[PDB]
Amino acid sequence: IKQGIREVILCKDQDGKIGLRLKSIDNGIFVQLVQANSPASLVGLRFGDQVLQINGENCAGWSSDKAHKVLKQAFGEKITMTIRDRPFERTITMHKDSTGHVGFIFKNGKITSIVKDSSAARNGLLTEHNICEINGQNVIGLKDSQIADILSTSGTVVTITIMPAFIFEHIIKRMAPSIMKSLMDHTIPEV
Ligand SMILES: CN(C)S(=O)(=O)N1CCOCC1
Repeated sequence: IKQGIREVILCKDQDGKIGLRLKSIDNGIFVQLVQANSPASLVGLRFGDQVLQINGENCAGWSSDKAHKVLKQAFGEKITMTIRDRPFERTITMHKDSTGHVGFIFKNGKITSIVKDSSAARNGLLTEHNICEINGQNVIGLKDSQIADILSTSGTVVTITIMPAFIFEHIIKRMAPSIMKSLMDHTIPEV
């Protein structure tokens, strides 16, 4: 999680889409969805990113509706955004033991127990936290089985990016569970 603000320059695709849904939280605007193969994914926007400015207008106080309207009404040859990097999230680094375990249990992407004497206990992993990313890959809307698969196939170093469940549950409200599964960019980014 970068400790600062960054500018991204965006470009509506042939269909006038950028591949983004935005959400009002605590009078800010946050990324709810980044669509696979979109302008939003190619510039590196991420779930949980805060949008500070669009085209140098401040977002503070906007409804989700107004942010979506502003995006639509933009002469989008070049859209600038000022982004604060996933402010509600933290990254934890853990090491599999020789049985291949980092040492927790999750349900619906939510960590529910930490196993004593584990890398997850040693690194202070918390329960009541949703898994946003593993090893730089967005996992939101994957089945629990597919998240366990990704951990299985990871090298011994496992990076997990987590969010307080209450904040997570507030961000994904009014987004159907199959849009998250179908359309949320789960890919490794392109270079
Ligand atoms: C209970 N399931 C959906 S599971 O067996 O597929 N499971 C494996 C262990 O981590 C959590 C997910």
